[PDB]
Amino acid sequence: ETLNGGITDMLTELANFEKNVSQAIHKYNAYRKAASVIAKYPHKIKSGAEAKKLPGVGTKIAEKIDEFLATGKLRKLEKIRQDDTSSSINFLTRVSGIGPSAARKFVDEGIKTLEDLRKNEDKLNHHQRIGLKYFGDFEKRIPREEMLQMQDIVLNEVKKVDSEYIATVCGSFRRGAESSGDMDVLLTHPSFTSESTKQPKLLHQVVEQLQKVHFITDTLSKGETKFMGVCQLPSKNDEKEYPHRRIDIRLIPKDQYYCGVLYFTGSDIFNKNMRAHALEKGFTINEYTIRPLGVTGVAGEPLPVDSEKDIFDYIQWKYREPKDRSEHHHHHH
DNA sequence: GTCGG
DNA sequence: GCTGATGCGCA
DNA sequence: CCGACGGCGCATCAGC
Ligand SMILES: [Cl-]
Ligand SMILES: [Cl-]
Ligand SMILES: [Cl-]
Ligand SMILES: [Cl-]
Ligand SMILES: [Cl-]
Ligand SMILES: [Cl-]
Ligand SMILES: [Mn+2]
Ligand SMILES: [Mn+2]
Ligand SMILES: [Mn+2]
Ligand SMILES: [Mn+2]
Ligand SMILES: [Mn+2]
Ligand SMILES: [Mn+2]
Ligand code: NA
Ligand code: NA
Ligand code: NA
Ligand code: NA
Ligand code: NA
Ligand code: NA
Ligand code: NA
Ligand code: NA
Ligand code: NA
Repeated sequence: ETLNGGITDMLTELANFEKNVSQAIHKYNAYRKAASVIAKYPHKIKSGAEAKKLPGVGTKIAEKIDEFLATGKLRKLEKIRQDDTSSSINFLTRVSGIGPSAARKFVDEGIKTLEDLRKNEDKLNHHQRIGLKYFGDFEKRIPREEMLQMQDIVLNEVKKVDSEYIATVCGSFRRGAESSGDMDVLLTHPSFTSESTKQPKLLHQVVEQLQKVHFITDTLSKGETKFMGVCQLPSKNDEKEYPHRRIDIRLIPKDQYYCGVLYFTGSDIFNKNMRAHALEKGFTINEYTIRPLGVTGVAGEPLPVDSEKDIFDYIQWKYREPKDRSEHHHHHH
């Protein structure tokens, strides 16, 4: 059904192998870039030559594409798939808090499976233990209807703490997706601007409230502006429990809301491409500001921004609505 | 790994 | 304490 | 051993 589905799944697999096993992050990013441009390509790829025309596809992927098209597989990937060490390493990184270095360490110590990992809980830090505890639940996606209930709860409780907070659910949700990986909330409040923090514990108060009402159930990491943890909807009387979910909360200066909401709306790929296009135009964008780079590549003063579109205009891109910042694929008959 | 020098 | 490096996470 | 590739928050360590 997915047009060029075979190719893009191959490149995604290779990407995960480079990131997770090889610890080669640039090759990860190359394979990701290549799989992104191919999936958005509206034609059937017939040869490596044709793929090579696209930006991000060079000689080695085209070569891989030629092989895949001829044989229906890739020998490199078949060998990786056979390697139990490479497989277990790859698998352990799916646990939140376990990245490529801790996975490799664990596998070399004989920790190869989910069952093994539970038995070695005392090797795990808190982040990892919570990721393990909820590993099955965090695999599941969240239907938009549950996203709306999660929204209702978050916005009710923020308003209880202080009616001047504004919470905005970003991520896939803001891009209109029918299901989401997790819930990403952007928080602002007038006391926190880029120039001053006139109130203390602005993020901590909201988090405390969300735990007090037993929405937030666990914490992975927590600072002054970013919270990362776990939440769960209330189940009704006698109906089964809802799964636990990942929730991110990011407090952003009130005067930089637009760079903020652009960042937290994503997608990640869109952001990396948008920020890459800024660089070639002579700007640098982060979640706070868009700045010009001087002759030496040092950023200068923030430019004024009164809307998301102002950011796109500075870098000569047509505005793209949030729905159009998601990745997309094409189909065949 | 791909691109821009 | 500061800084800066590594590891992990976010979009 | 051509070097850039988006950019940053939190956690933890090392060297000063
Ligand atoms: Cl690399
Ligand atoms: Cl294969
Ligand atoms: Cl894009
Ligand atoms: Cl900044
Ligand atoms: Cl997407
Ligand atoms: Cl890179
Ligand atoms: Mn489809
Ligand atoms: Mn397309
Ligand atoms: Mn998300
Ligand atoms: Mn998230
Ligand atoms: Mn303008
Ligand atoms: Mn994500
Ligand atoms: Na197909
Ligand atoms: Na190319
Ligand atoms: Na992980
Ligand atoms: Na509501
Ligand atoms: Na903490
Ligand atoms: Na659960
Ligand atoms: Na561009
Ligand atoms: Na204005
Ligand atoms: Na990066």
